[PDB]
Amino acid sequence: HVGTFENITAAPADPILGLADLFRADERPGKINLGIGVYFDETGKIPVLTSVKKAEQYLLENETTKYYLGIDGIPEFGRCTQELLFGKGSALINDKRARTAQTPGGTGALRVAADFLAKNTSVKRVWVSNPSWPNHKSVFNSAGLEVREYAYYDAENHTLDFDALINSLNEAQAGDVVLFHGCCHNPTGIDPTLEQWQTLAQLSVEKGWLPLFDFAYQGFARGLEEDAEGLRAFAAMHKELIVASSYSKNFGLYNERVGACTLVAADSETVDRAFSQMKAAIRANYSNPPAHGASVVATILSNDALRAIWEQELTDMRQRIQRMRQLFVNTLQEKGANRDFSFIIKQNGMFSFSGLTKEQVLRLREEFGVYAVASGRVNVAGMTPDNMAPLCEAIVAVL
Amino acid sequence: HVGTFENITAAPADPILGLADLFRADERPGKINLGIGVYFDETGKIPVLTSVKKAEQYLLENETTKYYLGIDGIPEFGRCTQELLFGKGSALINDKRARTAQTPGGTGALRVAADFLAKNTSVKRVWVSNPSWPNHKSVFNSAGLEVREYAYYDAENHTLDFDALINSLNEAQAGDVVLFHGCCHNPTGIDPTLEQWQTLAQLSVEKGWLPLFDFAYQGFARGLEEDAEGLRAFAAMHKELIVASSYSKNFGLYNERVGACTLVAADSETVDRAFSQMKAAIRANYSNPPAHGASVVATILSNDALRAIWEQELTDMRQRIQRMRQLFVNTLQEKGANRDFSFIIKQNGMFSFSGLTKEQVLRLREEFGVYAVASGRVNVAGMTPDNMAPLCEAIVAVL
Ligand SMILES: *Cc1c(COP(=O)(O)O)cnc(C)c1O
Ligand SMILES: *Cc1c(COP(=O)(O)O)cnc(C)c1O
Repeated sequence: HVGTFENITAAPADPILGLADLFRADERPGKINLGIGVYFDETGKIPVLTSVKKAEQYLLENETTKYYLGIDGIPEFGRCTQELLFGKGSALINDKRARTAQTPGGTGALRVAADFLAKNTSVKRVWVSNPSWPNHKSVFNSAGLEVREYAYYDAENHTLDFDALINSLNEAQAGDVVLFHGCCHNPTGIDPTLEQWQTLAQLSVEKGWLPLFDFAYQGFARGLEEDAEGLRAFAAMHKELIVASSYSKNFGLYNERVGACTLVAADSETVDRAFSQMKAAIRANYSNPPAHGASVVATILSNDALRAIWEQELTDMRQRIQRMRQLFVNTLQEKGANRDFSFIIKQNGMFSFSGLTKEQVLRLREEFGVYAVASGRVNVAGMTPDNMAPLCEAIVAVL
Repeated sequence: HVGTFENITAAPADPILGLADLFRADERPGKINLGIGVYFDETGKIPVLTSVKKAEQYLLENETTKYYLGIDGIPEFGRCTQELLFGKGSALINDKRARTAQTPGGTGALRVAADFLAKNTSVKRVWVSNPSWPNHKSVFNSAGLEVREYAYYDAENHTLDFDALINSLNEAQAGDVVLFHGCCHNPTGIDPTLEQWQTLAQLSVEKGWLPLFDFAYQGFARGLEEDAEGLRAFAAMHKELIVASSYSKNFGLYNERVGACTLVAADSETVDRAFSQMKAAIRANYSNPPAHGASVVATILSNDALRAIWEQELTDMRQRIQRMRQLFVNTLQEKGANRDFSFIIKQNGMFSFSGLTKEQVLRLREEFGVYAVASGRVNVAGMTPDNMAPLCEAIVAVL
């Protein structure tokens, strides 16, 4: 009998995680990693936060069981997540209109929402920005949903093309899902202004879209509360919305897989009915979520002293990135770039669209050992005072 | 516009996890939990193994980063898993015919296999024992696979109905998946003998089935090596197979979600091609797996001292369950049961199929505070010297 696996064709590499694999294999001592979106400190390490180490020490000495969590995970994790998203006294919370499931990462939260929608509703289509995180298409396609692209980035002026965005989204019908990044747009670093958010919120209700927010970077743009303003403007207006959030980056907890999928409906009875189906989709996927990372997050947010430490550590990460954006721009001019790179200062979060071509990015890797994503997305949080000079000399050499 | 969530139908409660919720809500003193398949110790607690605490201490002191694992997880975890399943000197390992992905629990391994098969092969149908773990059907159905049932249990003789099993698999075609429990069948506790496994292995290769093994209880029947004899009979004869394994129960690591999906193909080049697509299916689901639980397992399995502790702790658990089996039978007799429950002593693992009707299980819950799954499955590992007599009086009362 001819084997079931004989005719399988190999998958292409992941544009982000395959780049990381090349980086590990590169033998050259001076290689620079500006690929995957993780935070590096000044010394070029990816450290464990001090708030996290303290919480893990508490867990080690006080955990008495590894008994299964419920399908939706740790209750306090869910409540603390809703408060971070919608605010201490939100009406969504007091009206019991939101339910949260702890998930394995923000990716897990996106797939759970996708599965939930495809199996329980009439949704067929998800609208994603052009460009976006590459894995968005793969998540939604694997759940059986069609993916459509709306306009976003103006590459000539390095800005949000708000007119193009609104014209492209006039083709999105009622009952379609539209995906927004909450803040720190991946890959462009360009977010809407509050006014623009408010314009989209009203347009969204008028046209009957189902908004889905991907919130992987809360706290890296301006602050925990400030970064949620766009989401809260939507939440004041809509009867239904979905939030897939991640704690991978703002807690430095990447490999423990800590995220949430939050469901909002018109009233408490509807959201409970809908959440029963979300729990079924989870049970048929990974059954119930991993405890260690979520327990760390809930321990930190629940304890005023740890939370104080964590917010300061997050502030330090946000400010180190802003210092590198400035240093990057200044050093490019010193190293002989005659192009204006000022737009990089106006971008938020870890990433900037460098403007480099695929051929230039390929040269940076092969000839200079500098690793960026083929779209020209560069991880500013991968820049340090020590690698800035070689990094900028390499960029000027390929311009 | 009308709400997207309004036409949603509520999902029923999970037959196992809903029971556990009912048990938590019950305020009657003396209630007894014989539902979900976790190990309880002699005091009715669900403890953390000593080997696990020691391993977690080492991780706390020595971890310097939470940087993302690769899509397929910790490499040493995969190699140690293959040795456990196939034996230290297996030809499968020497010929590099197997690849292992670390997954979030045994459920996550099953789902990853289902998504991989549905998208990359012409597999359309999965055959599962009747009865089986109720979540099997949900997992494969979530990928759009048809699930059929084969005969398994002789409810009259409390034995494997091997003749009916053979006859009911007559219509399973070449390229169909046939699912086998590796040991400690859930829910019946009845496993094939070695000769029966050898007969099934021959039949499987003649009919061209793709075998898929669900190994959630390795070490709870007779021992770690003995419990894998049936898998290893299949492995000696098949070019291709899939193994979904769990460390939830044999490490008491339930809520850390530690499992593995192992792919076996004819040769190294084929399994690597196939495994590239299994990685693509993981990336579109939860991206990469949770580190803490698998790090514990890998640390214990890699260190001779910790491993000898763990193997003794697993022996202790296995032996406690076997003593409860014998105590359960003796105490039913002392409390006046006329039905013969001797078959309980012949069954393996945590569960016995008691033979109680749905009506009798409901009476036990409502009238006596005794919680079993509605199929009559009772968790013997939830019985203690302290709750044995009240439990047995309750059962006798409903017979
Ligand atoms: C990192 C990221 C994710 C995935 O988060 P994980 O917690 O690693 O699964 C999802 N969306 C965006 C935009 C991201 O940047
Ligand atoms: C417990 C169990 C599973 C699920 O294992 P997890 O690691 O908890 O996801 C799968 N199959 C069987 C037969 C089980 O008993």
